[PDB]
Formats: sequence, C-alpha cells, structure tokens
Amino acid sequence: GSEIFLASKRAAITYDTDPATGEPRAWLAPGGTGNVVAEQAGVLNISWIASADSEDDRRASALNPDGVTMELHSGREILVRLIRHDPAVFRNVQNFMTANLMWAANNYGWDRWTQPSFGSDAREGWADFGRFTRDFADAILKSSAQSADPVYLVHNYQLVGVPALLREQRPDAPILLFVHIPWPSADYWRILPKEIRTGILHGMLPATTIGFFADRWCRNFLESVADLLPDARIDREAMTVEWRGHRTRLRTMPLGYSPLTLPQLPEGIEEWADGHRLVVHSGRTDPIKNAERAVRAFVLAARGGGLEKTRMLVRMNPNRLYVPANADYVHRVETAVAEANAELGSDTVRIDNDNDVNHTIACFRRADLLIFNSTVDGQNLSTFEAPLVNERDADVILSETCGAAEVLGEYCRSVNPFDLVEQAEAISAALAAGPRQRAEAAARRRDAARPWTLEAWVQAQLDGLAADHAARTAT
Amino acid sequence: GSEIFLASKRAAITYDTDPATGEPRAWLAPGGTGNVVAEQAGVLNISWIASADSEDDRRASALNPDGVTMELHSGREILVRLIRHDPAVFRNVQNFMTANLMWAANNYGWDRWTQPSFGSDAREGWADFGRFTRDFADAILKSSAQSADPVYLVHNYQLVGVPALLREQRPDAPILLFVHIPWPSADYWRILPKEIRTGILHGMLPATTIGFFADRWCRNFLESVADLLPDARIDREAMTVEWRGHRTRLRTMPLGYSPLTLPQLPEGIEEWADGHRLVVHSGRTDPIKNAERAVRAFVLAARGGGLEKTRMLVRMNPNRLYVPANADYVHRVETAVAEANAELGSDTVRIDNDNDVNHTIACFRRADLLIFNSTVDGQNLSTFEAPLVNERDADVILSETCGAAEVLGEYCRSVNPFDLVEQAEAISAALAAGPRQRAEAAARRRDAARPWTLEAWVQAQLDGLAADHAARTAT
Ligand SMILES: Nc1nc2c(ncn2[C@@H]2O[C@H](COP(=O)(O)OP(=O)(O)O)[C@@H](O)[C@H]2O)c(=O)[nH]1
Ligand SMILES: Nc1nc2c(ncn2[C@@H]2O[C@H](COP(=O)(O)OP(=O)(O)O)[C@@H](O)[C@H]2O)c(=O)[nH]1
Repeated sequence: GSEIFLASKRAAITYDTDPATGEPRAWLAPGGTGNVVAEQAGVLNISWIASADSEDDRRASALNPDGVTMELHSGREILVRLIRHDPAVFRNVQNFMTANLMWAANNYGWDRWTQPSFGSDAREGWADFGRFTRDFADAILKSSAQSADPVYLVHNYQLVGVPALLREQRPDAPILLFVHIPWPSADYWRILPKEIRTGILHGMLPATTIGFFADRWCRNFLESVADLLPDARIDREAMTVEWRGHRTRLRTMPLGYSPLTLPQLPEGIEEWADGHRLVVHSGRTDPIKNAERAVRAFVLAARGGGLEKTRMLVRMNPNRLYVPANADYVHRVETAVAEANAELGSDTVRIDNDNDVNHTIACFRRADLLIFNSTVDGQNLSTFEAPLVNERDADVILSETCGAAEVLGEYCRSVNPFDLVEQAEAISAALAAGPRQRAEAAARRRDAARPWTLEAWVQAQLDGLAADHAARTAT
Repeated sequence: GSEIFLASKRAAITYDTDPATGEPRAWLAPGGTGNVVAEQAGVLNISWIASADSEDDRRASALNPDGVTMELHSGREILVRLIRHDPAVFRNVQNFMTANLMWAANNYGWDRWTQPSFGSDAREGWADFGRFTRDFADAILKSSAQSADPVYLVHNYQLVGVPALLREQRPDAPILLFVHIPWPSADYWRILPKEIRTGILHGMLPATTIGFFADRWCRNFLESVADLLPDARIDREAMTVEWRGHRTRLRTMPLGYSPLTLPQLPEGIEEWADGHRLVVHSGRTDPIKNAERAVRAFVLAARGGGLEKTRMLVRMNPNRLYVPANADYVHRVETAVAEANAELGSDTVRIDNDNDVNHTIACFRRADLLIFNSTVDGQNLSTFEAPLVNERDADVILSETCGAAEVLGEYCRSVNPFDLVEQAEAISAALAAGPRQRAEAAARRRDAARPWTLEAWVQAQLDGLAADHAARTAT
C-alpha cells in the first residue's frame, strides 16, 4: 500500500453553503488528479498539498493547519493541506509565472531581438520563487513526517524547485515531477538569466522521474541539460540524465481527457449559427492559442469561395487578463474579427468570452470544423474532448506544435500554426470534404483519442515512477 | 592541381578610372576569399562566380558573359564571372533574404506569438529563390563544363539551394557549402512554411561538406534534419547525415580575421573622448548587434558609480536601412542613447553612423572596453580584430551566443545578451580592473585570437572537403 503525497499549484475545492441547513460546506471538485489517485489499486492513503489562492482558502488553511480530510465516493478520502504563503511573496511568484517572464520562457513568447531584457525584477522574482519553493517543500515534508516510504508526486511548473528540496531530506523517496507545459529548445531556454536557467535545472534533476506530455519536450529538456550542465551526461535513447550521482528518467506521459467532463449554447449563438456551417476555435485568453492567425486564415479561405454560408465562433476563456500579453492577444483577435466582418459581411465571425465550461462543450458539439492551431501547447486537451463529443463529424485542424499532435496528428489536419496559407487551405479542404469521408475520419479520430483518459495518465505516472525508482535504487 | 570553382553572393570588385590615363579599370578587392584560395598550394586555377549587384557589375557581365580574367599579385589570376539575374527576381530574392523573412529565420527574430504570419508573399519569394538558385547552378556548371574534376566551393546563405543542383549534374564532384550565419534550433527552423523548411534542407544535403562557423550551428542543423526528414539518419558524434544515398559531413570551421585589414578617428570623436575612458560598441545596423541592450546596461552600470569620466560610443555601419527591422533597430538605439544622456548627462553616449572601415579600426584602437553582445551572431569577426589592434589593454564583453564565443569565450567576459544586470555588472567589473590584470588578459586574448586567420580558414575548407570527398567516394 503506497502512501501518496501529491503536490500541485492548486487543489480545486468548491466553497459554499448547504441549501437546507446553511452550514458552510467545502468539498473536492470531482475529476481532480487527487481524486483519481486515491482510487488506484496500490494506494492506501493520499495527501494533497497545494496553495491557498482564495480568501476562503486562507480561512480553511489557517483554521485547519495540518489539513482537512475530505470524503470521496466509495468511502475514500484525501488529506488536503493548503499552504498560506506570504501574500507579497505569493503575488510576485504568480507574476513570475505569467507571460511577464516564465510563461514566455516555456511557451515561446520572446523574439530575442527586442524582448526580453532582464533587470533587477527578474532577480527579485527568482529570490521570491525560492522562498515559495521552500514553502511547498516544508509543507510536503511535514505532511509526510510520519510516513515510512512516502511517494511524492509533484505537478505543475510552479513546483519545479521542489524535487531538489525533497531529495535533500528524503534521499530514498520516489519523486515524480510532471510539467504540463512545453520545454523550449536549448537555445531558447538559455535566454533566461544564468541563475534561473541553471537553478531551475538543479531543482528538477533530483527527481526520480520527470514527466512531460510529449516526446518533443523531453528532448528539449535533455538538450537544455547537456548544454547548461557540463558535468551532466545525457542519454537521448534511454531518456536519462546522469548528474552528481542523481539518475533521472525522462518520460512522455500523454493525457487526453477526463470522461467525467464529457448543454445549451451561449445566448444568441444557436440562432446566429442557424443555417450556417460553424467553424469553432476555442481556447484561453493566452497568446499561444493563436485565434488571431486562425481568423486571418479563415478570411484567406473565404476569399477562395465556398464559405458563403459559413460562420466562425472564436470561443474564448478569460484568464489572467491582467497580463499585458493576454490583453494584447484579446485586442489583436478583436481587430482581426472586426476586419473579418468588414470584408466578408456583418456577423460572419463572433467572439464569445466566458468561463461556462458547458457552453464550450456545447460549442464543441455544434461545430462543423474545429481549429486548435496553437503556436505551442503543452498538450491541449480540448483537441481530445471536442471530437469525442462532436456528433457532426467535424474535421479537426490541429497545430503540429501541440503536444497532442504526437498522438492525434495522424488523425487530424496537421498544420504549421504560423503559415496562414497552409491553414486557409486546410479550412477550405476540411469544409469541401463530403459527409462520408468526414464520418470515417471522425470515427478513426475518436478511436485514437478515446484511450487517453485521466485514469490511464495517472496509472502511467505511478507505474512509471515505480519502475524508475526500482532502477534508481539499483544504480 | 585542383580546378576551383568558387560561388558566392558577391565578388567585391572596385570600378573606377586610372588617374593618369582615364581608362576604366576593374580589379579585385584584396583580401577576398577567391584571392586567398588562388594562393594555396594545390590550386592550379580558380573561377569565381557571383551575382551582378551594381550597374558596373551588369556592364562588366554583358561585355564578358563567360567571365573576365583578373590579375593578382605574383602573377596569379581568377576568372570572375558575374551573373545578370532577372531584376524582378533578384530584387525579390534580396527581400527574401532580409529580416523580412529569411534573416529572421536563421538569426532568431520572431516571437512566434505575433510574428511571423506567412502569406502568399512567402510562396512567391520561394519560387523566385528557385529561379535565382538555377541561375547560379547553370552559371557554375557552364563555367565548369570543360573541367575534368571540378571542385565546388559554395558560400553564403543565398546559395543554400545550389549544392543539390550541382550534384544533379556532377554526381562525383566535391561540393562544399559554407553558411556564414547561425542555424536555428529545430523548433525554430520549422516555423518556416513546409515547402521552405524541407526544401532548403533538400538543397543543402547533397553537398559533400556543409560548413558552419560554430559547433552550435552544426548541432542545430543536424537536429533540424532529424526532425524534418524521417528518411534521414544523423550521427551527432560523427557529425554526419545519411539521406537518400547522400553522405554529408558537417564541419565547424571558425574564422577570426584577415591580417590584410589590420588611422584617423571619426570627426570630433577624439576630442569628445579626450579625458574619458571610452566604451565602444560596433556593428551593422542590424537588430542582432544588440546596441540597445548595451546602452541600457551601460546606464545600469553608471548608476552603480565609478563611471563618471566614462563615455560610450555606439559605432554603427549602415546596411539595409530599407528593412523595417533595421530602421526600427536604429530608432530603438537612438531612443536608448537619448535617455542615457537625459539621465547621466549630455554627451555621455554618442552614435556614429557611417560606412568607413578605417574609422571603425580607429575606434577599436581607442577603446578602453569593447562590447560585442550580439543576440546571436554567426561568428562576429569584429571581436577578433578589435583586441588584436587595441593597444590599450581593453577588456572585451562577448555574448555567449556569438559563434566566436566558442573560440574566445574563455578569454573574454562572456554574458547572456538578454540580461542587462549581468551585462551591467560586466561593464563595471571590466572598468574596475587594474592595469596589470587587463594587460595579462589582453595578451592571452590576442594569443587566442591570432591563429584564426582567413588563410587558415580557407585551408580548413579545402583540407576538410578533401577528406570528406575521399570518405564519400568510399561509401
Ligand atoms: N473553466 C472553463 N474551462 C473551459 C472553458 N472552455 C473550455 N474549458 C476547458 O479547459 C480545458 C482546456 O485545456 P487545454 O485545451 O489543455 O488548454 P490549457 O488552457 O493550456 O489547459 C479543456 O478541458 C476545456 O474543456 C471555459 O469557458 N471555462
Ligand atoms: N564597410 C565597413 N565595414 C566595417 C565598418 N565597421 C566595421 N566593419 C567591418 O565589418 C566586419 C564586421 O563583421 P562581423 O563582426 O562578422 O559582423 P557581420 O557584419 O554580421 O559580418 C569587420 O571586419 C569590421 O572590420 C564600416 O563602417 N564599414
């Protein structure tokens, strides 16, 4: 029976009051990673350590300092411990991860000619990240003080410094670090200031296993290590790092969707889309989602004819609008949608900006063509969800730089996300395709997407960690 | 006796009139590559094929379509053949090579989030590049039609398509291709439209040898091949590619300086610099030269004290001012220099913009600190010339992303060109260093730079090509 200690940037908890008694309730959101880990076979118990990121979170942590036991179905339970970081440190590290710095570092945001220019702001953000990293390590370790053989699962890029600190106190523990975002090319990674580009590698490599969604990110990580750490010896075939006694295995662990996640359309959208084939692009208000280039490509396609009764919905998820790169991205999309309507006709392209996840699934079902043309994406789960719920045999245009292209690229229209001509031709070809060809393609697409569930991904992590821990013990 | 056929974008020829007779003269500029190749031992004769890029070049070409024999010293000669391309095709290919496209592709200019967006303009530029590529191949082959065992030396990025066309007609010939600019990471190279990113590789790989200035570019090239061509088999150790029968060797061939290049200062500059230590940043009007970040770093250093009697000259070489990225780069430097003077005092930082190699060498000699902090640079020969002529024991700040850092990085202050804090600290430390420490460092620096001459680089090319041709013949 494994004793699991899961660390992640957030533990999705819903806070409200009971509709009958009014007593305050806090219970876990279904479909989380912790809820799935607790269901696995070799799991005796599980603790979930995450950050307090709301005012409710701060009360819950202060009022239950060592963690609260939350009941799942089937009589399972998790000890959820929320860390109350320093407010000033937390807010700076949160800015440290946005496109103001670290997001642009791992999601290919800088042109090098004009950006970035690291000042004292980067040195202070890095110092605050260290304090934030120790906050997690001490909490994880204190939560696992009484465990004989704790198993550590460290998720999200915010925790890349945690493995070294865990290994410092627990030399023999299995430590998995999983990064949900891409790893950039060695030349791109070393844009970062020296203390950050090397210090981040020093924090991850003591892990037993480092997991990414895609082979490409594992490859770039290995090249970044070989480039920056001369005493490190990499093996691209075996996917391993040898560094100061640490043996580290790099693993690709693709994720697709959670069945528990898979309603009506947003207000006005159904009537607006009536009588028209509906092109749908969906994604967060993040520059990587590439909705501006999608809109331009839809215009280049419409100039080629055949799109007279076709409209485009740019479904958008508001997130971190306070980041200049995100707001600018919305502004650039709004411009392109304005110019698209100014040439093709009023109400040809529409933007819908909201958090209703049911509205997005409703858009997935209605779509006649799905565009997921990210400039880069750690994986992009929407490109798995959308074909699985779409009952219209919609084609899928998928960027080759999405992590999901390694799994689904053969079953989609794979495109260079920077080439408007190629993307316009894919839009035109996808809509010219007949009903029978689209139906057979969508069946092959759904079959390729179905196996990549949350549970299989968690099983991949545990089995993978178990095997590399056995290996690291022998070597 | 080898029969050499050198191809390059330009053959530097000076046209004017005799000061006594007035008859028009056309003779080769000393120190060119062709003049040095003709001087080697195993060279019986040599033909130099290049583009006509002036009106004098066009009249010279029209009047000698098969080439004009130009006399060198010691009774040697080269057949210089200038190609008269189609003006509309030529002008489009020149734009194809500028930062409007291909320069940004190999010199890391795009942020991916907002640039680039390839339209029909890229498809047409590529078609014109093909026509331009055939112009060179037929000219090279027609110049080598009567040669029994021709040796082909193809220089400059404009000719990356030439090796395949030569190999098409001369299956057994030694073909060297040398690229003077960096090769980007595989993830970055594949920004380009599919027909370009693969078609450029298809044109390069039939070469017997592909040469770069730095190990990093050879590595990135190999990774680009392995990523884009599944039938290609690379060997990172042996530095080779196996593709459709072609055996291709990748070689690093560093170049430093030409002794023939190594006077009066620019007007006003000597008096302006009198009584002050002079920081000197020199480079073309190209965004990669990074003069904007150098000026900001000089300001961060000056805020730390110790620079009260120090001034900095941003020496600039106008080149392709018609390119938006170059003009914007000049504008951004002017802004930074304006704000530097508005904070530290009038006439602290000065820009000197003109094309005069003698003025730049004079600035090299006067400098007390040299900054060559390129965002990226294929090699950067200025970082070799400047310490070799500087008689003031000036320190050298050298960007780690310059190809020259592979040779001189250990002997300079190597910096991350994007970190203003690190670069400011290097400026401060370089100016705080005492006379004796700087003198021993400059002596070691000159000793490391001295062997990398033009002649040694040409010998590297011929010896390297000879060895790879013997290997390719056996296999
Ligand atoms: N909360 C919320 N989630 C959404 C919305 N639209 C889509 N989603 C979900 O967010 C996820 C998108 O993740 P992914 O495509 O990997 O891109 P990410 O933003 O980088 O995680 C999918 O599971 C969607 O079902 C929305 O409006 N609100
Ligand atoms: N024609 C001309 N050449 C210059 C000037 N200033 C410097 N140079 C030379 O141009 C060369 C610079 O090359 P390099 O540093 O490799 O950068 P590149 O411009 O990208 O090739 C050096 O040989 C300098 O001596 C100038 O004002 N005019």
